[PDB]
Amino acid sequence: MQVILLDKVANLGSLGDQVNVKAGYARNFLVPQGKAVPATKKNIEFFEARRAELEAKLAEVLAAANARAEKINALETVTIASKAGDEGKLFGSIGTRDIADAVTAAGVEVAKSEVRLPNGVLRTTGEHEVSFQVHSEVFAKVIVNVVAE
Amino acid sequence: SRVCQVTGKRPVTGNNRSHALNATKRRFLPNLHSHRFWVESEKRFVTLRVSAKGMRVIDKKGIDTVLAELRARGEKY
Amino acid sequence: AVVKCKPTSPGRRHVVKVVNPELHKGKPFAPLLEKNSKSGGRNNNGRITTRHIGGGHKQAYRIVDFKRNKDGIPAVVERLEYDPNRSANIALVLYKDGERRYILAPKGLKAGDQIQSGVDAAIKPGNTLPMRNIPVGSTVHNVEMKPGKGGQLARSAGTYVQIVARDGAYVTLRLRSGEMRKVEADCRATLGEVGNAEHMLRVLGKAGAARWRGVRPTVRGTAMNPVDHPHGGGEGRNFGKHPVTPWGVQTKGKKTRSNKRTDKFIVRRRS
Amino acid sequence: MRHYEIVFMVHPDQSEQVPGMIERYTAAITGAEGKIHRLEDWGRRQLAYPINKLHKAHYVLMNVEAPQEVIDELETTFRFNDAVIRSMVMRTKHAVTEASPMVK
RNA sequence: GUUUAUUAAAAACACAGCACUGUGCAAACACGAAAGUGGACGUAUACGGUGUGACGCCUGCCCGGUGCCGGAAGGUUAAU
Ligand SMILES: [Mg+2]
Ligand SMILES: [Mg+2]
Ligand SMILES: [Mg+2]
Ligand SMILES: [Mg+2]
Ligand SMILES: [Mg+2]
Ligand SMILES: [Mg+2]
Ligand SMILES: [Mg+2]
Ligand SMILES: [Mg+2]
Ligand SMILES: [Mg+2]
Ligand SMILES: [Mg+2]
Ligand SMILES: [Mg+2]
Ligand SMILES: [Mg+2]
Ligand SMILES: [Mg+2]
Ligand SMILES: [Mg+2]
Repeated sequence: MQVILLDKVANLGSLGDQVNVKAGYARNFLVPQGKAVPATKKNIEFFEARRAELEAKLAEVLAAANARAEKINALETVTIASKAGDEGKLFGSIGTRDIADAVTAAGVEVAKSEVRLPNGVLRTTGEHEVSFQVHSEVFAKVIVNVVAE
Repeated sequence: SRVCQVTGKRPVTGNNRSHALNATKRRFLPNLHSHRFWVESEKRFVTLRVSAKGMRVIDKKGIDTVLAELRARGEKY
Repeated sequence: AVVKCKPTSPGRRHVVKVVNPELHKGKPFAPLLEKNSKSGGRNNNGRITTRHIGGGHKQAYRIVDFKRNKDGIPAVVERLEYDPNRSANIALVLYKDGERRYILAPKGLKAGDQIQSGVDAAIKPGNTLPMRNIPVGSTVHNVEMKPGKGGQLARSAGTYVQIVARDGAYVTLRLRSGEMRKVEADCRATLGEVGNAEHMLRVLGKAGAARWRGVRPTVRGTAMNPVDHPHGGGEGRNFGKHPVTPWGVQTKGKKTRSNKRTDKFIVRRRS
Repeated sequence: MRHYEIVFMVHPDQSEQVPGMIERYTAAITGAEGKIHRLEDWGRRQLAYPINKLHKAHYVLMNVEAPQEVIDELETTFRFNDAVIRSMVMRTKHAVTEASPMVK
């Protein structure tokens, strides 16, 4: 599957590469998420001669909005009140929408699929580290505090 | 029914010719699979009931081509 | 309280009733009934699929709340009732906002006890709480298999399922058959054994008692003819062949578990 | 009523939140017109042998003169509080108010 | 109780009961080229199959053959 790329991907190369990947990896993951184009010679004309620097522009208007959701989101005073019991003992778990309701309200309007959790349930009341993956290149170090009721 | 919508593959019949050449009628069923295909020209998925040969055709002609062939053929999708 | 009846007539000689005076001797709560048509063991093709099912008494399906959704609203139990649909007794409960529902009855549930579902419940028999909140080792019943789906494990007369472990997102359940199954800990599960425990003590006594239950007579296979059953035939009582179902498959010991989707959940098979 | 001696063993990682628990057990004892005589936190104390795969715990002693309903109610707390490891509701004849030998 | 309508109404079948066994539920199983349906709006004290046939005292030895069940190293072995 000779396929052209529209962003840098993990173990095959960067933008403007014509990599032979397996058919399942091209059809199911890369192409629907806009990360590839099935490399017709009419598409090499559409990309490699014409849009070598124009599709390289579009990858750089996205990184400006990628570094901006890091610099203003350094506050780390995230207060979420949940019902609980005593010395831990959580009633209702904190998911990824729950973290994406306060940082949505205090920060950037971000979707729920951008929260990275090592726990995922977040039962024990208190502070917990919450990494972000708003895009697959730029990360953040934010800690969310769980508050009882 | 077991019809690939891309290639029109259809269950033909044959025989189970054994070692003593006895013939019992069997059916060669196609390798159909329901599959969703990302249509960038509509920004959605289309669920085609397509054989595994027919997915090779979509990866060669492009998905935006075969969906025009099915309109000109007269089958919904 | 089992009652060995007295031999006034042959057929009452061996009847053992199970007389529970606590059950409500009236009509059931009519907004929680619906039509429950019989089938005879006959599918949409009309053929008998499951044998030995027919007749019996007409029954009305009591809509029992297995999913048990009313979180944090404390319920009181109005009365226990008989259910012809199942082997356990059922408890008409009454919530604070006026909604009446049926539940399966736990063992220590009597007319007037309180219950409550949710996360903030009290750990005591009758309450429904997710199995990441029930302690390890307790005996629960009416256990779900998927979160919010509905109780499916330990739903019979006197059964119970223990919670032998809890490791992350799964809990390990010692099922009533002895099988160790991993179920998600977000699956809700009512505390305590399910009530009617002495249901297995009953003895029907006479041939038409099983006919009242929709259990038609079961002809054994060696009495049939060689066209009917694989066991049939012989000039006398001859059975010179291995015990097979009427469709030919072995019976005494051949394992017929063909599900490979759910073998990752089964920790240990039964003995 | 019936003089008692309740000593329990909190997990040592929960030692920072043990005085949170004290303010509710003693509240439930005095909430039933019940005396308290002594209440002596023994701190992180080394176990003689590892229970529950660890070697330390945070002991609490508490003498209590309560009715037996709010003590049986308290025994169910140590059962389903997962922070406390062991408990020992032990009965005594008289209200002992002199402090422990293992405070010194 | 039932049974060969029309040469057999029995000691035959059934039966309550007993046991082995399968089946964790989208169950096993069955009817279906499939969807689906019965099982069952039931959840192992549940369901299917097989044997025996209330009750009472009981059910002794044999795993060599044939079955089924478990073992997984070796040996042999298919397409590929
Ligand atoms: Mg021929
Ligand atoms: Mg049957
Ligand atoms: Mg029987
Ligand atoms: Mg029989
Ligand atoms: Mg015969
Ligand atoms: Mg035959
Ligand atoms: Mg003979
Ligand atoms: Mg013989
Ligand atoms: Mg005749
Ligand atoms: Mg006659
Ligand atoms: Mg017999
Ligand atoms: Mg043998
Ligand atoms: Mg042997
Ligand atoms: Mg073997």
